Amino acid sequence: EKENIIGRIANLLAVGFLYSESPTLVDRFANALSKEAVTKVLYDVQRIVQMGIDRSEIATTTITIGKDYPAVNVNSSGAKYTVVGYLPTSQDIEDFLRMIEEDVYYARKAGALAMSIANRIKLGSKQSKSE
Amino acid sequence: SEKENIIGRIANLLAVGFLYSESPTLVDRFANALSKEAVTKVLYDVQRIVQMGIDRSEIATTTITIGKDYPAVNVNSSGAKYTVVGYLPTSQDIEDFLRMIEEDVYYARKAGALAMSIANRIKLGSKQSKSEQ
Amino acid sequence: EKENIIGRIANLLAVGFLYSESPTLVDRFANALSKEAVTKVLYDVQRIVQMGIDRSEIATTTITIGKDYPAVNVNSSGAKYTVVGYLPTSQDIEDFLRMIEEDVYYARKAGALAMSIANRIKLGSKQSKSE
Amino acid sequence: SEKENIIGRIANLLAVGFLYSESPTLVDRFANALSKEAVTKVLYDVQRIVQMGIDRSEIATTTIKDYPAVNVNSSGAKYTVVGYLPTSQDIEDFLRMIEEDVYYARKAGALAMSIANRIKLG
Amino acid sequence: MISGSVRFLVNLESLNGVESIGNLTKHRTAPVVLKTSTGYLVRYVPVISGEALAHAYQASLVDIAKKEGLPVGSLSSQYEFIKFSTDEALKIEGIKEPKDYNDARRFEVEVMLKDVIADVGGFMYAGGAPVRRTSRIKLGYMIPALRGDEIPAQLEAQFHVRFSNKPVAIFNVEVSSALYTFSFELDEDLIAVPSTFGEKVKGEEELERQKAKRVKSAIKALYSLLSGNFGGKRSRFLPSMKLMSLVVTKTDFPFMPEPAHDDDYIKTTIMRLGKAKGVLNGNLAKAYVINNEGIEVGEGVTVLSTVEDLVVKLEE
Amino acid sequence: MISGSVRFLVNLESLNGVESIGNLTKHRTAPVVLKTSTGYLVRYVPVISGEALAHAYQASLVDIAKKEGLPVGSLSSQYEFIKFSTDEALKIEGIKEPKDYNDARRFEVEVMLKDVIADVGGFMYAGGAPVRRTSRIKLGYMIPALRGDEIPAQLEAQFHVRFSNKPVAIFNVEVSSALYTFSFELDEDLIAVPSTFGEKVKGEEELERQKAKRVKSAIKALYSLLSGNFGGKRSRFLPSMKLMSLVVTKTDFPFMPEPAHDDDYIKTTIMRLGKAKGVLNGNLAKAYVINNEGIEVGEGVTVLSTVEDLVVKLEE
Amino acid sequence: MIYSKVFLKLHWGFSVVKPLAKPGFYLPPPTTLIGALSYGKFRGVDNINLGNVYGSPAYNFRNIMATARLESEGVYTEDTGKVYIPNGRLVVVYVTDSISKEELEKLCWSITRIGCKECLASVENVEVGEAKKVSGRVKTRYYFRDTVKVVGRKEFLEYVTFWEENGYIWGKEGSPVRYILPITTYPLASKEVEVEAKEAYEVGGEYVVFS
DNA sequence: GGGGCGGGTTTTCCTCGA
Repeated sequence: EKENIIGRIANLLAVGFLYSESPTLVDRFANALSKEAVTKVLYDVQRIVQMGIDRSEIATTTITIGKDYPAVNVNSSGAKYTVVGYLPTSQDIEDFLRMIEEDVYYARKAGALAMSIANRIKLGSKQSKSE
Repeated sequence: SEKENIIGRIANLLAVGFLYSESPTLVDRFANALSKEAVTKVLYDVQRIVQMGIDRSEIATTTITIGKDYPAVNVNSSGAKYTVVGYLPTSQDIEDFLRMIEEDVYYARKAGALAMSIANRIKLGSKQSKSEQ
Repeated sequence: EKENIIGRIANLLAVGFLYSESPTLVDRFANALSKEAVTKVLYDVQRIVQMGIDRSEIATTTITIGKDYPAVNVNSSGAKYTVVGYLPTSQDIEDFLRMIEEDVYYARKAGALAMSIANRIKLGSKQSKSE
Repeated sequence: SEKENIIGRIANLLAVGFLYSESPTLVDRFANALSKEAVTKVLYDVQRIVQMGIDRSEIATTTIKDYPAVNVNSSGAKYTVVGYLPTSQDIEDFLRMIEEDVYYARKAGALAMSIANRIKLG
Repeated sequence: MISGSVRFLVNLESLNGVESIGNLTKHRTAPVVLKTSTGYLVRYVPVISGEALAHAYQASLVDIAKKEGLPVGSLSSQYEFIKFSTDEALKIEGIKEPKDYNDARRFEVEVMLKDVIADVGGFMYAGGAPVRRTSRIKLGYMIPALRGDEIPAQLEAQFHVRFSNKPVAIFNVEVSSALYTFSFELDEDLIAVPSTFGEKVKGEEELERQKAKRVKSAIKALYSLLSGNFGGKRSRFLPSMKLMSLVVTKTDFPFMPEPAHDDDYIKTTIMRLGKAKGVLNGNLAKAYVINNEGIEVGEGVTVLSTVEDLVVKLEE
Repeated sequence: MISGSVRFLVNLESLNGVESIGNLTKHRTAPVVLKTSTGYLVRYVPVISGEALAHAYQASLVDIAKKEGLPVGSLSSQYEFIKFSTDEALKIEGIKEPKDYNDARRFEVEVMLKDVIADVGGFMYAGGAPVRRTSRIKLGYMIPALRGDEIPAQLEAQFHVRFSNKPVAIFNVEVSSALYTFSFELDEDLIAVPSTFGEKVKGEEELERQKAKRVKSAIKALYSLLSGNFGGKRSRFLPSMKLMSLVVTKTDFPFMPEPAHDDDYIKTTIMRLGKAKGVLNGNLAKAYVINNEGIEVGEGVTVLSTVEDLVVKLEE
Repeated sequence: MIYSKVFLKLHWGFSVVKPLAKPGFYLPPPTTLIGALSYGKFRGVDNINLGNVYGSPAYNFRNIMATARLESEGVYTEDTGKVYIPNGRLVVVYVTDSISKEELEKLCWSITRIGCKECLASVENVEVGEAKKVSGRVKTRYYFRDTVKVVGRKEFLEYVTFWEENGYIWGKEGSPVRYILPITTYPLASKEVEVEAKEAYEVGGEYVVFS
């Protein structure tokens, strides 16, 4: 369940990064040495995602990868991205903050996963444009 | 085995990062790692170097005929051209590799040894072709 | 092709021994009873060779022995040595490790060849200094 | 019969190490060995002593027909052991002989002590 | 009868020495041949002889018997088990030598009444009319198990020095650590029974009365062997023993368990006990097993926890 | 008898040394056989010899005897325990060598009325009439606990330099850290009692008079071993020691507590003590336990706090 | 003529010292094999009146034919000669007609040691049957007498001296009889030898040669 | 719009005695 929480936080960070086109929040999250820095990023990334939701540029969907998987569609600057997985719940944020209060290592783990998701999606999108 | 394929793809990532940066420092850190922290830090830093090479169009995926087409990565560094044969790791390969490291840090040494072998063979071949020309 | 791989591994061990002036890695290789010991030596010897390459004290060359043969020049402590042959490729290391996973005997064979190369070169270098 | 040549070259190494260190302890350990572990440990330790003598230029190969020899300088004494030192292949083939029969370590130890005694007497 | 197979684990031990060479004390080793894919390998493995165990058992029996008032010989009260062998030994105790063959039994009984150790341990008298008595306890050599493709035993030399203020002081001792296994046999039914044909001689009623006490003492003496009170060099090289597996069989007919050289030696001995009882028309057959290494046991066996319970059940 | 098992935790330790190679001082290492879920394995682990413990115990006994007025030998007054092995020691002390076997007892008494160390720790004289006396205190090698699959021990080398204004001074020292365990045995019922068989000899009355004081001193001498005053290189490598678990058993019959290798070795040894007292027809069996790690102990067991209380209780 | 086979598992080995330095034998003599069989019936008694002198409780089974052979590898070492073959297997063949099948089978399960006390040996399995007599050329592994001829290559033959049953009595030395052993000296093992002979009993393919 | 460049260490000692 700890890995599932970390994976859902990583999906939130990856969606926020792909939508904003800025690594700054993921950099802040992966370099955090206090609960203050982690919590500030968790707010700021959700505030970016909230704007994308209100603009209908961020939406939940299902995608067939032959069973349907939960996904998040992100439209940014005319690029379309799809992140596979769920976004964190309020309980996931609270349980993740409790994990951070024990060990800030979990912020680095979530940041490393988020950057991996974003890099793979950006590479695939650039390859399809070149073809 | 799927574990060997993951290790081989991590070794390709480390070799691409080494050839592009011209620095062994990340491979040295990876092969000497005694904790998951050191391994994960190198996996980020090498991918960050590869990301810059991708954005500059100095790192690109390609196919090469060695008579079937094999996946490869072209690397341009300091006017030298290198070609690493194989795939780069997926996000799932990084995650499964980190789980292997959480069980046994030996797999970081195995990937580092393979990465240095790939880089050494490519550097030797590139120096020989320059001496002949 | 197995003998060619073993010969290229023996050349790597001989170059590492002549450059480091230490038999310790060849001793470890020839006494190996596990893939762990063999793989550790293959890394450590290549790490020594990498330092010699960066210092330009180890270089590939050709030598006429009337056709040109591939060779490796080694400069150590003001002594000059020349090992005749190629260094192993990444594929040779991988195929050699597969041979070791079947039978650790091949590490003893490569170690015996490496020590023979190094001994012949050291004897010739001492004779020329005495003359 | 190269087996006798290998044993003779190992005995020369042990005799050089004994004359340079002025200690019989490694030859005693070699001649009393009951396992490959004890033999291999002595083969390392004697070569490590010889390596120090080489680095100090107190152990050198020479010729003395001309025969191959090893000059040893220890505590102002000069000794000359006639013969070759073992190759890496001789050590490996000798270790294979020891894995079959530890008797060959006793044979090499007896020869090494005979070489050292004859040189010390002279 | 009683039969037993026991597995031991000993670390940093030197109990049975051998002839000293120079300034070195050496351990007792034996050669074994091990099978490999390449071929065969000859390896020297430490062992412990079967005489030290007998000496320890006899000493423990003497100590137990002297507490209960059973007769003990003069030279056997001192820990010197020469026994009634030659004329000089008989002179101290005060026993007349046998006259001829026909009187031999009588002599035995007299000896059998003047020393318990000569009864259970057995004795031999050389002379014109020799008399014999086979030991009631049989012990074997202690050799570590040759299981799998690896021998779990080592042997190293340790260097020791004595300090003096006026140097003018050096010795070496061999130490080992192995996984030992040994088996033994005892026949409590033949205790206090003469072993020579003839006519009954006056004095056998005392032996009949003392049979129960002698049997109880002989059974009790096994506790010392099963607890690890054997060997020498215990003042400065006291070992560290431990019990792993133990099988003890009590029957009314000859039988022995399998050697403890394999990982599964209790199931085999239980099946063989059943098969042998089937053919030899036995009546009593009981097996007690103590297991600590978690190997397969089987069905139809009482499981104990310590060695004291085993001795209690054997005595009962 | 008094039998004890003790567990210690030591960090940054070097008390025992062996032969040196080059500029490196090595720590004693021994092979151990350990059981894991995959079978049995052989490892090399640092150890400490028991001779250092014996020397520390004998030195403390010398100090206590000198303080309490008990006689101490001339050579043993200085911390050199050659005892009476060679003829030079006999000449220095001034004791005539034994003439024949019948005189041996007399010689033993003469040795026994001059030095308490010879009485307690035993001695040997080799010659025409050899004389032997086994030590009354038995110790063993100090081995870390072989618990689980990972050995809680580590060894490394450290670098040191000597300063000089005119370079023309570099050495290495081995340092270990482990959780050691060891056991000891001491039979106080044979202190101040001659061991060689023979007739009565004048001078035994003094031994009978001094028996109580000798026993008290021998019991007191264990405080140094139980506290941690042993080993060398204490001037610059003083170790950090901390007691973790201690079991002491006082019995009138032979007994051996379980080694401190498993986490549950107090309940087992208490149950074994009870059953052994039941089966061996004993009359005294007491146990004392000191626990500081919160492991299972049992019921009806006296619990102490320090070691001085244990020493006082043993003396009383 | 009935025959019986027994399979024994040895604990550490056997030790029999030569009569008249205490060198030992390589394989047990037939006297020890007969005594081991007789132990099953004469247990507990050490001296029986043969009629003229007390010599042994074994002077009655003297006419039972017995042979034995190894099935593993061992080493002969003097340190009192001993033959170390731990965990090895021994195959013993008894051929006789004095008693019926039942008695021989019952006595076959009652073997406890071969040689001295320490040489314990468990019993794994037995077989009982009727044997047939032949005289043609056969191949055998069991040791036989010296007078038997040989057709194959003399490469794995050794000579030993054994004694008859006359030595069962104390204070008297048995007659000397030569015997040929098809054994390799180092390491210890058994090899097949082809012999013609005159009398050979087939006890299951492994022909046993007696004369 | 996803930075650039110059630096990746130099001596000195490698055990003494029973």
